[PDB]
Amino acid sequence: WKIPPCISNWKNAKGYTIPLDKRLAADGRGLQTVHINENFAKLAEALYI
Amino acid sequence: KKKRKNPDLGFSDYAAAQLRQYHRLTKQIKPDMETYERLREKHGEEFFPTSNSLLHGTHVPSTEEIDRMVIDLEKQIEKRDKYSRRRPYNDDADIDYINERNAKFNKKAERFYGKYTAEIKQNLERGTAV
Amino acid sequence: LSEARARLANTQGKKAKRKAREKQLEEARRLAALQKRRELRAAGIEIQKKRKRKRGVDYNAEIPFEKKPALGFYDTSEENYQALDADFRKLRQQDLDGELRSEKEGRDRKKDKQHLKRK
Amino acid sequence: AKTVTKQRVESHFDLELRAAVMHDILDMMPEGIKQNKARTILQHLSEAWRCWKANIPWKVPGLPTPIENMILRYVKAKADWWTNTAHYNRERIRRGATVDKTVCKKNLGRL
Amino acid sequence: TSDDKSLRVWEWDIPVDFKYIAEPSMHSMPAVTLSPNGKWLACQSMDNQILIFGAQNRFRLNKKKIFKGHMVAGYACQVDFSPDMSYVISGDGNGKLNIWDWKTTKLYSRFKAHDKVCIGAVWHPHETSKVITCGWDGLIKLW
Amino acid sequence: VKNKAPAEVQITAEQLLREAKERELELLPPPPQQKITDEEELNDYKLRKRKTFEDNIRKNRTVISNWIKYAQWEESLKEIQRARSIYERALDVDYRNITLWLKYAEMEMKNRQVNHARNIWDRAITTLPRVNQFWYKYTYMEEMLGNVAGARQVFERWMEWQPEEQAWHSYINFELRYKEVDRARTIYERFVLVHPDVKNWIKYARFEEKHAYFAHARKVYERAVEFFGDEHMDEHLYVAFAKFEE
RNA sequence: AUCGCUUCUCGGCCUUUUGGCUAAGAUCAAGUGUAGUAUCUGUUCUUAUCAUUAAUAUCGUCCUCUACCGAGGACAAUAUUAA
RNA sequence: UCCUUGAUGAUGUCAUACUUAUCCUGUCCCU
Ligand SMILES: [Mg+2]
Repeated sequence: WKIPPCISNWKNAKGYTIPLDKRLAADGRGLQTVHINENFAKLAEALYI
Repeated sequence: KKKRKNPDLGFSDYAAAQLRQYHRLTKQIKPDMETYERLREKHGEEFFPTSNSLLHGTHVPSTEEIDRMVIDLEKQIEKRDKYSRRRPYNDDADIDYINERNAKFNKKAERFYGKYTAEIKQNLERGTAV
Repeated sequence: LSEARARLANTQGKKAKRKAREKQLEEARRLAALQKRRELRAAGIEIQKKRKRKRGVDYNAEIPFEKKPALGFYDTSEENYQALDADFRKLRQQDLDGELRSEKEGRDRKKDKQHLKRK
Repeated sequence: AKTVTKQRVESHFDLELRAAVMHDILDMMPEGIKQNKARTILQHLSEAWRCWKANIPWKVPGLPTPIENMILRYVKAKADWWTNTAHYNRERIRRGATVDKTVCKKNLGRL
Repeated sequence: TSDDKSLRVWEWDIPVDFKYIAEPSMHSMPAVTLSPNGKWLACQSMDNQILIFGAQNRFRLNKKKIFKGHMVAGYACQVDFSPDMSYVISGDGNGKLNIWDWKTTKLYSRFKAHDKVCIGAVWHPHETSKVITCGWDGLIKLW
Repeated sequence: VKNKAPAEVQITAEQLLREAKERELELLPPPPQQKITDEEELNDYKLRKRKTFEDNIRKNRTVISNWIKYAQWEESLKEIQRARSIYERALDVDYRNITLWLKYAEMEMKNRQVNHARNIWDRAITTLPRVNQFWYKYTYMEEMLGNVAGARQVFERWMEWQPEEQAWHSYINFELRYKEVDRARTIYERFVLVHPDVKNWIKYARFEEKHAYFAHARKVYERAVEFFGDEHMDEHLYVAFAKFEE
């Protein structure tokens, strides 16, 4: 039940200096995983043919 | 020859630490039987009281008793004052803080998020690569 | 680079910055008034001063919002405490409040720096 | 007892949401937890709402799942509030009804 | 010099003051004395230090010379310099004279003379053999 | 003459951070060593400090540390009636905060006020009776003061509440610390009657072993294996009774 | 093996620490002048603290007593001899 | 019949450079 400290992307009330790995620990935009579909292939191939 | 090992686990409770502290203090104390049996022979039947006996508002401790109490309590206060041992301050680590509170916030951040932000640290040291 | 270091070190707004200077000036004017009052008490001149405020003199005059301790089952009227020894010929403002933490940890990090650098 | 009129509405909503979260985290923690840590969870709620407005996926790497679920709940509540207020104000600015210039700029910025 | 921590320098008999020196840092200047050469000033600031201000047209305090071996929390005092500008003697509340080497900027000697706080200290301008002090205890002493 | 040339040092961000921390543009100097004379100036110091603490109490209102700092400052100057007032005000604010009771009682113990502290412990165990800290420290104060019978009575008041395993063991260890294997046996009888568990009967039987009461231990064993029944028991009871008769 | 002291290492507490809101609340490049102030660079003068002994005897301030005066006590160096 | 601790020319004066109760609103140079 321990709560980690909030490191915000917006607010820095006491003007601290936070290490870059800590500052960019936004995992959701690293696990978002832009995954392509397989129907682009049919389109591209049919257009070249 | 005897042998005993007593380490501690984590915190978990302010009452478990109390109980550990109490067991330490209560093993350390040694009774003097002379005063004990003196008070026993003096008080007689009421030396083994119940909840509602009568003796609640009567006892007057002699100066040596209160001196022993105050000495014990000062030892206890000192042992409590040594609770957070100050870790030594090396200045060879590349500092990462512009302030004194900033350093302790970065330490708490390395406690909590140090297990996760370990690849990005490797990137930052190898030249923002991989 | 100089402006970079000066803007990295800053964490304070305007109002905190003026309050820090105001506290320094309060310390200075308190020492100056203390010098004047100590000279008057030394040579011997009983000039009094005013005070115009509602509260504030209630602190040394008596106990501020006094609660008597709730009493019972044990007589607590005879016993009383022994006051503090003045010793007004060694005593310092620093001596009452005690050493602030940054001084002690500065001495400790200095000792650590010496024992790391010499070894 | 000052009334919540028109210039106090958003501040009072944020004053009451934060108190509701205070009550819920006082009741959610189990029996032997140190009863600090309210301020930190409130900072996380602020951050989850800013990531909601930023359309940034919000995920704190270690965080207890009752706290994470409760923050997601109250962030969804404030999101419904923000969005329904934007719908109402846009219908007012469309129909020609009396609106402040500040709520015109606020409505543009929400939309 | 004034209770408000500033210095006012003036030409003689003219009201306006040409140079005004203040820094938020400096606590006060209850006593100020002028070197026998007419080149340097010495103030016993409340802040527990002695400040040297150039007598020379440029009234700018200089970092090189400073004195902080002695404590006057908040006492008026006299600072004097041994003729030939070899030494500076401060008298303090604690009662101990502080003798500094001007050239070398270091407390060379110290005395616990007086059992009550001591104010003015004068170096005899002609004789190098002695200085004269006074202080609350009501006695004038010669060292 | 300025020369463009590729360097060797190549300044980095952590060097900028190191040089920015060493500027010290928020670190004010400490106040000067100010020797205080006779008690006018001492009272002026006290006026400033009391004003500071009372102002911190005004804004925070709750925040129990503010009260503790102000009371510790009052106890350091041996003005402990002020601190009695401060702790009583703090208990008016929050009576359920247990370290506040602890600091108030340890001030009254520390300053040789046995009788005030004793009143405080009585009020503490009355208002917050399930806090075991209070009972341990009060029965320990009565033992350090030599009031054996007083600690007996406080332990009896504590056993009235049916606390837990460790409270009864601490009372038994108190008794055994002095003498009185018979009275510790009575407390053991009450303890097995108010905490029926296999490990408690095993511990009481181990007690009767270790003080050489093998007939009493066997009677405990025969009263335990009959009390538990037939269908419930795990190994441990019959394991310990087998090891005893072995 | 046990107890105490010291040096070194390490774990735990270390929310003791980021104390609201919105339309990220909004916005986002530059010299014109002086005198005045501050900082840096040279021009000039750094190495040490200074000056008989032994023996004997006894004007100023303060306190007390008696009727400004007298007496007693204490303190402040003085004299002689000899290298 | 006391009493407490050390960090390598300096210090002072003059000259030069950089920011206004205080305001005005933008252009050079070679193939
Ligand atoms: Mg600003």
